[PDB]
Amino acid sequence: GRYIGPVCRLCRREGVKLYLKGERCYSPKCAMERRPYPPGQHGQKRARRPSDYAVRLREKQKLRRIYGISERQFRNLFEEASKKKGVTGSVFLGLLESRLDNVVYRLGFAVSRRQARQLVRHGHITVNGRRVDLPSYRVRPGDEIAVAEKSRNLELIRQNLEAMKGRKVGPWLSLDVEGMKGKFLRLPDREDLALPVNEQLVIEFYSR
Amino acid sequence: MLTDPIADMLTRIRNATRVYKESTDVPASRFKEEILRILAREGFIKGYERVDVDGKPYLRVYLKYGPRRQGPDPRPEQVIHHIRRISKPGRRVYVGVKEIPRVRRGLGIAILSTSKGVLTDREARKLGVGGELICEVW
Amino acid sequence: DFEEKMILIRRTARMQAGGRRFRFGALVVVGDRQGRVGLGFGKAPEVPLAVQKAGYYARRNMVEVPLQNGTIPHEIEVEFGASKIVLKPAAPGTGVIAGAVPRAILELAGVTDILTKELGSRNPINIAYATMEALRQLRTKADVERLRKGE
Amino acid sequence: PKKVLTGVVVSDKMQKTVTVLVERQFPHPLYGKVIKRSKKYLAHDPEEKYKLGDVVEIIESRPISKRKRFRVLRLVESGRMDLVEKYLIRRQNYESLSKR
Amino acid sequence: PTINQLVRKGREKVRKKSKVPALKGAPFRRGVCTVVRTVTPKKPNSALRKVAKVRLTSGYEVTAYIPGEGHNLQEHSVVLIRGGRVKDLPGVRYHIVRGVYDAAGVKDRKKSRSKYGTKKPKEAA
RNA sequence: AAACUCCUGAACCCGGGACGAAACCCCCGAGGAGGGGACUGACGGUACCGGGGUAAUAGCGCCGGCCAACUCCGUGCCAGCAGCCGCGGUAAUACGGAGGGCGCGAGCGUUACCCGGAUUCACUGGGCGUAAAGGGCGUGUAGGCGGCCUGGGGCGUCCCAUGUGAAA
RNA sequence: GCAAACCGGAUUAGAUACCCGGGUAGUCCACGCCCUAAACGAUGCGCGCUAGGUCUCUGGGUCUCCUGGGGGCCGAAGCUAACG
Repeated sequence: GRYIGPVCRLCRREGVKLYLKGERCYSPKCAMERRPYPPGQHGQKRARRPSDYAVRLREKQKLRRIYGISERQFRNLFEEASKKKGVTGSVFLGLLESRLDNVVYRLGFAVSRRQARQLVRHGHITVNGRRVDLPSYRVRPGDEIAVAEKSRNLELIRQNLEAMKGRKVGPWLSLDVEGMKGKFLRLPDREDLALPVNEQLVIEFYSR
Repeated sequence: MLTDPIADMLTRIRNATRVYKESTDVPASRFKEEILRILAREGFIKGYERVDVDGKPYLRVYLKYGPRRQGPDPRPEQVIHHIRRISKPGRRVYVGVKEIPRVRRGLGIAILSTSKGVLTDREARKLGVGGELICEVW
Repeated sequence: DFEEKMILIRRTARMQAGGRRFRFGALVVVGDRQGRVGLGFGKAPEVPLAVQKAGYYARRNMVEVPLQNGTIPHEIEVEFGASKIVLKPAAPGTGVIAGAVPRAILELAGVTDILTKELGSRNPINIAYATMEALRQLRTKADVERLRKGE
Repeated sequence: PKKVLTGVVVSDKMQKTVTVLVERQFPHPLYGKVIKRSKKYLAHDPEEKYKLGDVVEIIESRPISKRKRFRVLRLVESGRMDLVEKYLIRRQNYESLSKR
Repeated sequence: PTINQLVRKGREKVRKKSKVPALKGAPFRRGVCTVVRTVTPKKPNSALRKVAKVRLTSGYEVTAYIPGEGHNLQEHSVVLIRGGRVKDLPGVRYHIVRGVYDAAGVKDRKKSRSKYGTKKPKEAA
């Protein structure tokens, strides 16, 4: 479940570093800079070539990695996105970020993924008034990811706050460090709040 | 015998448009009048007539030849990309509303035979009427 | 300055009272990523020779397509020999989807979304040729007009 | 709504009863082409005031005899026996193929 | 076939013969056993492979092998007919559970314990 | 990765705790409306609210080609692998194991069964000159397809209006 | 005349076969049954349209030609995986 353990050891697996374990995975190493290439005795030989299906697959897996989830719910909601009569892939991308774990991550209140999920699980977060636990929670345009009253009185949360005050929100999710909160709006995309991937590749391998 | 003379007609479309001959010689009927009527009307064929050969009422159709293309051989681009005989003496296919084909998903063109004579795909589409399906071209 | 991209190779061989001498071939396509595409059938003794030379024969056997809205116009089918390929335009939310080589050349073309199936004989070569000519038969409303307006 | 159909009267060979042979239309589900097949409804003629050839209209009713349903309304036309001709020709050709 | 010849006939579907005449869906059927034999995969091999004569809980002999080296049975075992031809024994087919009332993989395998028996090797000490 | 550190609070107990239950009935007007008194909880002190709260199960399959993952002794046409081509006839990435690695995760594999594929029973969608396949040729029976115009019926047809097409 | 099958002969390691001397079924005539066949175009019947350069059976028109159907050479367009 969510891998857990030698996490950003798998950051050299992609060959690419990520905001994954937070602190020790951005600044001078995602376990990177020290050594960036696929783990194991076999890492820096003289690689070959991944077939189209394989590389596109790779891309899909990378997607499930940065979001840190079993491809279960993932894939299911993907075809759910194909159900929505709009351009399947992109619509899917917006409705892909929309999950509150890494949403609250890039919203600020979390350093790492593991963190965000752990916190929301413990009833540490309340969107639009109701305190829950479900991190796999999509949110509609106009909500209010407020934080718990004891979670404002906690410490590393404040650490996450102040180690942020100077970052432009994803132009919709306003940060209320006034009493620890986040105001939710609209629907961005792969052009608004992008990331270094090609979506329709993933899409193209996906359904064959 | 030609119980399917229409088939013979579009047949000579393939023939004459392949061999590239100014205009082809053929027989006549009211249906085929309506046919080349729409055929020329939707800017496809060039002509048709009501002349006589050997004292018999023969129809003759001109063809539409676009710009003279080159390449490893001339072969002027032919407006007759291809035709097709639909309501074969066996498949008396009937059609009306969204029963309308597309042909090239948008463009293309077809023709039909209803109680309202010989119509076309987009035309009978607006019409909100239908009858029987007979031929197609692009 | 284009995008030099390959497809596959061929190991051609035959025997004699001097051994069983081979011969080699390269299947390459030059593609400016988005626009003009070109197939290159290179036949030669040595391998990298055939590679670069099939690249340049791709630089010679050229074509392009009406890259109409990240896809193609009408919807068509083309057979060479006994092998045939199938085609219909698709808006975004579908993507470039076909067999290996088809999608390959379609990326040498810059396609974004297109329905394309394959039927009949399933041999790489004939398939590729069918591709090229099918490319040469993609129109527009404009090309529609020259023919459907009269001369 | 009691359904009726235009049928061709055959077999006067019965007492107060004639048997109508009819042929109905339908294309084909998934192939096309129309079709025309045998169905012989039972024609109820009170005093054999109808007979062979004379095509009439037939009318669905209540069971009047052993399987004999349907009845008869207005006559259509005489001078016939041509359809009948085709019919019994087909009959003999039925009884022209054997496994003996 | 020409429209008419089509209309009359209707091209016979498919009808499958299936690759497991074990009958009444028997990818698990009794196996009572006897004999042993050997034979060879076509030409270049040589081994052993039992012959499990079964009788199912319905009927008949067949040739049932197992996974691999290292048997265990004496008779009976309830060997569950499985189903897969390999490059020999004109049929091969219908392998054995290995676990049930006999067999249970063998004693030395570090992989396919998902049918080669051995619960968890578990170093323990 | 671990180890080491700072961390929250699973599980676990303590205080509380449901909804589902307002009828029916009774009193009132008439036993008609409306209002008002009221039995009524198995589920189960359970979903859940509060407190204290502790770092606390990871396993399966593949690693020759179809497929993404290969380095090392052993095995010597012997022991095994086996969906299809095949691997061992002592330098085996295909058999054993070891390491690392790849797919997945309360899931992982193996087998039985229908179909897309498979346009391989070919309606969109087939073939019979040599790859399956044209009758031994004549022949005409039922059957089907019917050359050019005028009108007539308007069964098949087409659109339009309506009943149904239940619920899920 | 002929020839299975049949006999010896010759040949050969062997000669139930080629090469040899014979000799019947039968080959033929009658009617009848076979109802087979590489019944060969390895290619159903019907109508049409798309180059002709050239020999040829017949039919006609007073004719180097035109023409109505056949016997072939070539190969335009097109079809076959290729030969065709």
